[PDB]
Order: sequence, then structure tokens, then C-alpha cells
Amino acid sequence: GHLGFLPRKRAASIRARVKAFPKDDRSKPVALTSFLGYKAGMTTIVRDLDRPGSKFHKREVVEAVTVVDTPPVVVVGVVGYVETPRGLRSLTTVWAEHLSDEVKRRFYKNWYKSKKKAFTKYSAKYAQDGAGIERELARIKKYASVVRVLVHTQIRKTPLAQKKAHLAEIQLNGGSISEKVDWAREHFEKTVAVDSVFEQNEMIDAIAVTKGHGQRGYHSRTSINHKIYRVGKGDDEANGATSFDRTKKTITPMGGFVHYGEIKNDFIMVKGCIPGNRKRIVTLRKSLYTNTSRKALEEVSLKWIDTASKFGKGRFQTPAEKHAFMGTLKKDL
Amino acid sequence: VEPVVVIDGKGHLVGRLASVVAKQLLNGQKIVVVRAEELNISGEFFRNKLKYHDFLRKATAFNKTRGPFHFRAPSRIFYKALRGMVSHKTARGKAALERLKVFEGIPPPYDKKKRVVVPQALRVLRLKPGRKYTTLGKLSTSVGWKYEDVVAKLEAKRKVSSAEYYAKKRAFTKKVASANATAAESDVAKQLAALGY
RNA sequence: AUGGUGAAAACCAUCUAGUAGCUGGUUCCUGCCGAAGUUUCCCUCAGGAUAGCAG
RNA sequence: AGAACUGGCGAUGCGGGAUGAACCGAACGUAGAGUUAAGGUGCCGGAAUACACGCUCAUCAGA
RNA sequence: CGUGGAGGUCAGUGACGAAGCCUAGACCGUAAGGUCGGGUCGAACGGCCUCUAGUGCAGAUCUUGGUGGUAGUAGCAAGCGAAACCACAGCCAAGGGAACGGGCUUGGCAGAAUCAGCUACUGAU
RNA sequence: GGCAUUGCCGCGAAGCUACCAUCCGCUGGAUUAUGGCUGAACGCCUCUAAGUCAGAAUCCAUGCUAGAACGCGGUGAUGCUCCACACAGAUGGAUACGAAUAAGGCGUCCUUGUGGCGUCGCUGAACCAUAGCAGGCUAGCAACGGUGCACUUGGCGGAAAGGCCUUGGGUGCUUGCUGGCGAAUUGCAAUGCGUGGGGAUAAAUCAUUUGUAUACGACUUAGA
Repeated sequence: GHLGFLPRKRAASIRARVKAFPKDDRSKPVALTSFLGYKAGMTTIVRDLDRPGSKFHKREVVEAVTVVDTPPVVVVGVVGYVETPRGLRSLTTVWAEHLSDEVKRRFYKNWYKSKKKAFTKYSAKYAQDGAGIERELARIKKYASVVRVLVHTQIRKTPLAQKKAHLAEIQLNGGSISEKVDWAREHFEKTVAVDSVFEQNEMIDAIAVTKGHGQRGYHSRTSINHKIYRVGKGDDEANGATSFDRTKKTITPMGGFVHYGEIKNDFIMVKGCIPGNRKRIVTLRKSLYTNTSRKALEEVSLKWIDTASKFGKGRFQTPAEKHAFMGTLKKDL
Repeated sequence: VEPVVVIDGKGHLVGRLASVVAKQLLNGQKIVVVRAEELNISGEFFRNKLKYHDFLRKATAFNKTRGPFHFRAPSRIFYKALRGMVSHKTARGKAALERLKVFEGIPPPYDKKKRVVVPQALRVLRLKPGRKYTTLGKLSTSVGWKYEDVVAKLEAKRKVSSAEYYAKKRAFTKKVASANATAAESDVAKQLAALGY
């Protein structure tokens, strides 16, 4: 087979780490480079294709897409990395004082017996006008070429019972390192939204650990160039409603996804299929560069979203459609 | 004559330097070569680039992972040129190499401390005027080493932090030169001069 | 070979420590001397008959 | 290829030639000190990164 | 120089310990070996001048006896339990003249210990 | 339906699992061949000798896979206490500009410069330190300095900062100069910070549970 994917062996964790990051544009202000979420289901989309010079120009096209459940991810720290003759080197990490129960759970393999003594004397180290905290922020403000942000998942918002927040690193491609640490200063403990990283019609790339079977499977894979079709919002009702369809419905199928619950928060609808399976954590990066082709150019018009019960079969979209067709039954009246 | 003898590659010749650094070890003489990257060889560049790659194609058969490990980093590139003249096996050796420390650039805690040069191994004192001659730097770069940049930059910084120093100093010894210049002539002086001082 | 025992071609015991144009092995120390690699016919092939070198 | 002639190894260590049946030096009681042979003195390697005259740039010089 | 026995001699040594056996013990002899201390032992033994011989071992696919590695392996159609075999070890490159490289020379290199596949190699602690 | 070495037949989720299906499968330098530019050798010419521009699916990075089990960093968590014991080569000083070498330092004047004038190198053979019982005990004078030490004020050093500077005060020393005592007999050389148990509190492993993992381990989980 493929000689490049060797050794074809098992990954270190469920949360795979991103080996590279996008380059830099110093002229821009501070922006995140990647965002994390959980893979959940495979839905059907039909839409009119506004692709010029095509065999399917202005025609309706069917294609299967995936909906990654993405909760608002919250910052709990920031890191500085110096440039060395031996690569990079973390000189200092610094944290946000008031951490959730979820991140505190990550630092223990046995949460139940533990006395929950996580960031106690470190929070006592904060307890003043800075002096030690502001010193280490100044340390990163002096040296360290690349500045990475420590974030975690709001797992309680997620319908999964895993209850253990995944820590990841996301660098910043907004130049002048002083602004990087000052952005992170303003954004300690703060919850970062999904639409405040990606928009619709953007080519992106996802990282994941691939569906294990028996050694075969359970590798970390990175597939590139995937178009985000819909950046949804949980507080916004009628997510399944397009500009065309406009029927008040959630993107979630009747009785949740296959092996996954309801979507009571933000979501990303990625073209095709992301690696890994449902209940698996993914991290969406932003393409590394300007990927300008006509595959990237077109701004899509989503016509209709399939929300039929994938569990078995589906002839209906909403529960309203079931009783509209069936009429009334015995247990009803 | 000095526990440690920090040397500065900058403008030297792998082989000669090495050699002389070799002897110095086998004779209990701690050493520390610096600015490694800004070392020098002899003969065009395309040369050393070959008389190396060849050293690259090396590698073991059945298991390339157990053969001649081709180090890119200059410091190393040079460290080899050296471990090549030092039994580097019999304890007498190990004992040596154990007395070395080739750094790329000039990291603390030496930066702050004097250095020197092996007058019997200078491009400018061995190579006939205008005559091709590598510069490790490029050579390394061309074959892996992924930092020429870092050191580079992360260098200029060092020169600053210092240059600034010197000034303060130079501006200091400007006084002395006067202090004595004046306090000179007097008596106590005269005398010394006589004896020589 | 002699004499014997067994049996739908044999074994036992002596003669017999049989006979070798050979194979393997051959048991302490020191000192001193110290080669030859070959001449000529018996024909040579086998073993020698002699001269040479060392006493 | 054959014939004749004198050596070397054969029965023979030792210094040197990176390493060696045929090369170079040197025929060995046990030691101490001194001087050399052949071969060497950038380093591995004991010994001049000695001195002096010139010549040589080679995209795998040359020894 | 040494061993078994014989003649002679040392009015030799010897239960207050002969012979033997060991010993990170000491001395002598170029050496064969000889002498002594310490420990163990329990009854005979040695030097000297001579005599005599079944007299001195690393080998013989030696003979006899004993004991290993192999191995707690193959095996029995947690326990029981061999044998073949065994100078000694087992990384590559290059040179080592001679259908000789496995010990050498010059390099590359090399961390204890172990199981499983076709000692490498995949992988796992 | 008790049973049928897995009784036959109709169909079937979960799984085993497939070009028998679907999705995904990258951009910057440096070059060869060559095409050039400036231009000698060789008073013309010339892609070349000294330079320089472009350029092959090449090369090397970017990206991707693994992470040295003796490569390294940052961060969270308290190791503390009670008894008993045990103890690869220092010998004045690593004495900080960078760049160039057919060129450079240092000092001065400024016309602020690829500026002028002066001066240095030909080795560290220097520089700074250097006198006292292996360096004592006591008295002054002259300096207002030098220097050690424990403190304090302020500042800098992230490349491996893990150090370097400074302010103030206190306390020694001063061989800068002059003194006052002691040295023997050392006999004429032989340099002269862990254990083994308690207690208190952090954590890990086993056992249990879960399965996204699985030959066995390992790995993911959950439980005062």
C-alpha cells in the first residue's frame, strides 16, 4: 500500500495533535488559527451549484456532508515558545486562575478519590496585584517568537457523558507578540464562539483519529481542503431552515443522530466526510495558506437540509409531518 | 594556563583547528569551540557539498537506521572531523571528547567570557589570497540543519547586548588611559620606567 | 581353519595379541652442537646399494 | 614456455612497509645506559603545524 | 629434577600429629621442582651414597568413573522429564597477495534483560 | 418446541469485511542540461576565469508519519516531622567589541564623511593581581581612595536567562608610609552529606468497572 503512512501503528491519544500551524500575516490583528469539536452524523444536502463553466452549472446537486458539533470553547491559559537551534522550546506557560471543574478533571486519572487540589497554591500566587503573574507575562512579552493559547471543551454543553475537557494548543497569526499576549490577557476565562473563527464558504482542514477495527485502524489522519457549508447557532431556532425551505426545524434528525444526541449548541457543516467516527474529537485548522482556486471561490446557496430519521428510514422531516400524513391514531384519541 | 580555553571557529579550517583541538584534549586541556557555524573549509562550495553527500549516501544496508548517522548541525559536522583523531573508543579517548563542547554560535555561560583563536588555523593565515573556500554555514544549510536562521538572528542580538557593553568599557578605559597619563610623569613613576613598567 | 550351538542361511568359543606396501597417539627440565633437501648404477616404481652435508 | 646460474623462505623470531609467504632494515642469553638502521615527525602516533627555493585548483585533486 | 620398591646410612622425622589434601600465605632453584608457614587430617614417612623398574601425559572419534552447557527445552497419545551436540566466541564496511576469512588492521558504531513472527525484521511491555 | 455433530427455507439489525462502495491525496528555495547579462584572459570577440539572471517530474526544505525508551522544557500536586546511627585530576586571575586581512585598531579635529591629522602592531615575553604563622598579635602618620564580608536601593540578562552590574548603611582588612613583637627542636630532602523504622498528608499501582483499545500486556474509562 502507501509506504508514507508508516509505521502504521496506534495513535497516542483520542485527541490527536496538529503537527503544523498556518504561517503568519503580521499586518493583521490577533486571530486564532484552529478550533475543536466532536464529529456527529452524516446528513444529506441538495443545493443549486453556482460553479461557472461546469457540466452541472446552475443545476441541483446532491452530496453527503457531516455535522461536527462545536461548543463555545473557553481559554484557560497562554504559552510562549522561543526559537532555538534545536527547534522550538516552551520557556513559560501561564494560567487563568479560575478554572472549570472540567479542566481540573483532566489533571486526574481518578477524580472521585482525589481531594480536588488542582490549582490551589497557584491561585494563591495570583492573589495580589500581579507581581509573579505579570512577570511571566512580561517574560513572554520579551522573548518567544510564537505564542500559543491553552483552551478546553465545554463538555457539559455536549450531550456526551465523557465529562473530561480536552486541552489543546492554538497559536496566533496576528503579528506583534505584544498584541498576542495582551489579547490573551483580555481573553482569560472567556468563552470563544464558533462563528468567531470560521465562516461559510471557507476551505478548511480537519484532524482526527480514524475508526479502529482490529493492527488496522486507529491512526491520526489529516485530510485537507473541505468547504464549510453552514456555521450554525444553537440559540437560533430553525437551523434546518434555509432561505428556500424556511420550515422551523433543527438540523438534528427525529430522535437525535445515530449514536449521538440533540444539538443544543453551535455546529459546523463540513463538505464530504471528516476522518474518525461519531463521539470522536476533531480539530479544524484553517488551510495553512491562501488556497485560491474556483473550488474555493464559490459562495454556496443551501437549498434544503435533510433531517429524516437516519435510524432506519425516513419519509418525513419533522414530527409535525408524521401526524399530518398519518392523521390521528389510537393512543392519541 | 587556563582551565577552559573557549575558542572561536569564526574564520578557521575544520581540519587544522580540529587536529590542534584534538591534541589539546588528549593532554588534559578542556576546550569549548564556539560560533561553530561560522567555521571554514577549503575549496569551492559545490565541493564540500559533494565530499559530503557521498558521506550521505553512506548508510547501512539491511537497516539504514543503524549505520553512519549523518549529523547536519555544524557543531556536529565539526565534532566528527574531530572524534576522527582521538581513538574515540579506548577509555583514553572517551575521556577526551568528554573534554569538549562544540556550540553553534556563542551561548551562555560563555558569551560573557573571553575567547581566543588558533593562529595556526585561520583562513586568513593559511589560504593563499583570493581562493575558493566554504563556510560551513551554507554547507550545513544545504544539507539539513534547520536553524541557520535562528542562530543568525538570535545572534545579531548577542552582538548588540555586547557592542553596547564594550562602549561602557571602552568609555571606561578612556579614563584610566588618562588617570595614569596624568598621574604619570610624577616620581614613583619615573623610577618604574627605569626598571621597566 | 578347528570344534560346537541354533535354524521356514546364522551365531558362540578357540587357532589369533592372525597378518598393515598404513591411521591416530606416544608422558620431565636445562645446556651445548646441528643438517639435508641430493651425486651415480643397482633398473626405477617399492625397499635400498653409495656419495654429499652433521658428529 | 623450457634450460642453466646465485640468493630468499624452508628449520627463523625482531624494527618498518595501515594490514600480508616473496618488500625494506636487521640473524636472538638475561638487563641497565648511550647511539643508530629501515621508516617516519598535522592528529590518531613517539618525533619539526621545521627552515628555504619553486610548481600545482581538480564536478568526487594529489600523496 | 621427580615416582614405586631394594641395599646402606642419617643412634633422621613422627599421637606434643607421619602421609595426604587444600591455602587472596612465604622463601629458594633459569627450569624440572625443592623448602617452609596456616588450615584440614589420623599413622606412618623422608634426606643423603648406591640399586632396580609395570617410573613423569593435554590430546589417541583413547579406557574407566564422575559432572555440566543444551533445559525445566523436545517431550508425557500445574507435575514428570531426555537426547543429538558442544575448542572458543558469534554486528556491518573496507584491506588483509594464495578459488582462507570468524579472531588481525582501519572505520561505522554499541546500554542491562526478554518474548513473538518470517539473528535481522514487524510490533508490543 | 424438549432435541436435530450449527436441521431445512423465507428475510434481518449488530458485526467480520470488500474497486463490490464514498471522501481525501501541498508550496518555497537551491540546481543540472540550456538560454542569457555584465566581461577578461588575448588593445577584437567570447554565458565565466572574478560576478550575476532565468530554468528539469531533480535536489532540499514546507507538509505528513514516528518521537531519542540514557535528548530537552514549562506547568499542577505535599515531600515534612519523630527517634537510632553513618561522612579523567582545584592550587594567582576563562584577562567579554564586531568586521576586514590587497587591510585594520586607538586618539584628535570636525567640513559628520568610504573625511582629515596623529599614532599602534613585527606576539599573552602582555595586562591585572603579587610582601605578612599556609600569611599572626599590637602603635601611629598620610589618604577619603582600594578591597572583603554579611545587608539594602535601583537596573539588566530567555540562547542553555540561573548571572552581571549599582545606591545606601554597617563591619573587617590596607604592604600608601613608618613602627613594635612572635617564628627555632618539623634537627641537611620525603605534597602537609545517606540509612531503618514510626507519625502526619500528596500521589501512584493492584482489585473493581467501562470499551473508542486488545495475542498477552498495554491503552480508554467510572467509583468515598
